[PDB]
This record gives sequence, structure tokens and C-alpha cells, in this order.
Amino acid sequence: SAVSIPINNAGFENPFMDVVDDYTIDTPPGWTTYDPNNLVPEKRTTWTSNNGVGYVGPGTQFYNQLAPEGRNIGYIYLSQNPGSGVAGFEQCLDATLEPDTKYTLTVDVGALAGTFKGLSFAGFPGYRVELLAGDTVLAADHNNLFIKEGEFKTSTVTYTSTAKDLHLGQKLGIRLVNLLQDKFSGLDFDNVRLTTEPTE
Amino acid sequence: SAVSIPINNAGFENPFMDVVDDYTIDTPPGWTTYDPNNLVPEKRTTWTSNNGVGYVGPGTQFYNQLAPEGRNIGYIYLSQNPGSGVAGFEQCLDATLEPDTKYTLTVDVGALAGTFKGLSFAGFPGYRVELLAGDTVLAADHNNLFIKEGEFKTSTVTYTSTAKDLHLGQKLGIRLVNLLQDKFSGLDFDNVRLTTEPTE
Ligand SMILES: NC(=[NH2+])NCCC[C@@H]1NC(=O)[C@H]2CCCN2C1=O
Ligand SMILES: NC(=[NH2+])NCCC[C@@H]1NC(=O)[C@H]2CCCN2C1=O
Ligand SMILES: [Ca+2]
Ligand SMILES: [Ca+2]
Repeated sequence: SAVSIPINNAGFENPFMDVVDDYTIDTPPGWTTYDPNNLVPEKRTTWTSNNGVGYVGPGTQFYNQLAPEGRNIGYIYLSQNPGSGVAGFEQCLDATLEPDTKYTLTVDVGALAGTFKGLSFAGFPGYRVELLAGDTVLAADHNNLFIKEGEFKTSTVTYTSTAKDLHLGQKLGIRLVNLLQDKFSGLDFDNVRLTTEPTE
Repeated sequence: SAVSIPINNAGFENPFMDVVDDYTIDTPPGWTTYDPNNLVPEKRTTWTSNNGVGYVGPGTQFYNQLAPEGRNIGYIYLSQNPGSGVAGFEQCLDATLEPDTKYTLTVDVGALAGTFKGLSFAGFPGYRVELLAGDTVLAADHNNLFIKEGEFKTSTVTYTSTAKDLHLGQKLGIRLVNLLQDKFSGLDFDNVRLTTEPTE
């Protein structure tokens, strides 16, 4: 009975990656970089704040599972110290907020395990998954799931509109946010899904 | 196995109210007014932004149930227009963040039903329930439950610490927030509970 709203590059499968544990450092297509505190440079480099896709496939050295979906995850890595701000992915949809409708936003959240060239992947920065109408956060899961090194869990965000919602007709949106509340301050997302169902 | 952390005036039962549907307009004891955008006047009046307790007992004209707990609920009413900011209740606890511990914060959220002297109680401003360590929001439920006129639902907020959490030893805190994202822009809370359990 719930209808899916299509999401562009919903599984971070674009771009295609050939080598397990390789990654990009440029915003994945379908998404924009959400960067209210100007943490992410326009000219991207490894080992500085960035986002992109990572190939989590057979033989990965940094996870205890494959990607939740397909080959790739999407990641946001912030090198600034905890407390410096929040950043992540945003996607504004063509779909608009409808009255007497329940929205269900689901996304898998994970993080690296282990260490790399002296940088520990122990610890987690906190995540927030947001459903938007216009620039309003209708509903969000601020860090309620415990995200273990190298593993993913599914976040569920729900919003129910009324017949007189202030935000009716505004574009729906999704944000996937690195809260930078601790280190290691990289975070992964995959398999974004959004459904709509009329209320009874 | 989960241990309760005591909360002062956890059910907004203080002060005691004699008459059903009567209310106070002063901060309930045990709590402070969270008011980052300076919406709430120090000199309180009815029909302006305020908070207090309300007696939701037999014969109430504005609910479809009694208070979730005891006689009273705690409310936050904001008369400013949607988008003006957020405000609510805060309580900072003596308890501090411990390592390898799961925290479970539960609170009932509700709102008035009907109308009063020309002001409609239709609509809802959005809620957020926050668990803090120091000034950090560890975990929050931003408006995931649909809160029907005159009824309450239970919000659950969870956080799991690590052995190296940045915020270990900082005071735990609770915020109960009116998001002022729509009107009618009054919101109720009751029956605040916080438990701790060691992780396996
Ligand atoms: N292949 C993956 N699953 N993820 C790639 C993560 C890349 C991300 N950005 C970087 O520049 C590297 C530097 C070291 C840690 N990194 C990160 O955490
Ligand atoms: N008795 C209750 N359950 N709630 C009392 C709510 C009081 C709160 N504050 C006020 O000043 C009144 C003005 C009209 C609407 N009010 C509100 O919503
Ligand atoms: Ca994927
Ligand atoms: Ca009570």
C-alpha cells in the first residue's frame, strides 16, 4: 500500500568502482554537499573533509559485511575537530508534501572499522537522517542507533502531514548528516528509500 | 536489568492543581525554560509564550484521555509565528555519561484538542526530545510520532556510549522542545523516564 518515491543515485552506486576499498572524493551525482559551517573544500583532496562513494565488496579490509545494497556506500569524512559543525549529503526531490500522508524515510548507516596508515577508525561522530519540506526538517533520527565499527543498521524516519500542514506543496528533501560529535569522524550511508501512504 | 535515573518533577505533578483544565504559566520546579531564541518573557502572562503545568483530569474539555501519568502534564505554548525558533523545558541531571552504557529516554508527547475563545487547537508545532551530555545532543527524536489532537504517544530516545566517548563524565540532560514549525503551537509532555544498562 505504501508507494515508493524515486530517489536519484539512491544507493551511491554511481560512480562505478573497479577495486574493493577504492573511493571517490567528489560529491556523488544525484546529491549535493550539505555544508552549513563551510567545512568541505571545493577543491577536494584525500585526508581532508570530503564525501564520495566507496566500494564495499568481497575482501574489504574495513567492514564486517558487504555494502547494504549493491557495490558502494556513500561516505562523509570530516577532518575538523568535534564540535566544528555538521555536514553531509542533501537531495531535494520533485515530489511535494501532500496532505493526510505518512512518509517513511529509511537509510542504512555504518562506518569504517580498523585503522589506516596511523589513523584509527575507532569511534563514531554521530548521524542524523532528516526528511525536509522546503527548508523545514519535518522529522529526523538524531543518532538513536548504535553504529558498530564495520557494520550497518537501518534508520527509520517518519512524518505524518495534516490537511492544513503549513508546508503542503513544498518540495520534499533528504539530508544524511555527519554530526562531528566525536572521532573517528567518518560516516557511511546506503540504500535510501522514501515511501508515501494515505492516512486512514 | 535497566536502572532508572531519578528525574526531578518527572511527571509535572508539581505544582498541585485543584480544578480540571486549570494551568500555571511559570516554569515548573525541577525544570528550566530552554529559550535559545528569546521567545518567552521573564514576566509571564496568559495568551503569550509560556510554559507550566495543566491538570488533565476527569471532565477535561480539551483531551480524549487523562494525563499519561498522575494529574498533570507540562506544556510549552509559543505565540510567535512558525519559524521564529524553538523553546521548551531543560533539566540537567547530577548523573554523568558512563562508558559502554545504553541510555533509554522515554516521554509522552501530546497536545490540546478543540478551540478556546476563538483560538483553534487544530494543528501541531512539532516536538523534539533530546538526551544531552554537557551541551551536546547525544540522541534526539525530532518529530517522528504523529501527535493527534487531545491524545498522547510515547517517544523513545536511545544513545549507546563507547569506552572512549568524548563526553564521558559530563552531566546528562533532557530537553523537551516545541519546534514551532506550525500552529496551533502548544505542545504537552508527561512521564519523563531515563534508564541505564551496561552493554553486553
Ligand atoms: N572505501 C570506503 N568505504 N570509504 C572511503 C572513505 C574515504 C574518507 N576520506 C578520506 O580522505 C580518507 C582519508 C583517511 C580516512 N578517509 C575517509 O574516511
Ligand atoms: N490545561 C492545559 N492542559 N494546558 C494549558 C495550556 C496553556 C497555554 N498557555 C496559554 O497562555 C493559553 C492561552 C490560550 C492557549 N494557551 C495554552 O496553550
Ligand atoms: Ca549501495
Ligand atoms: Ca503527570
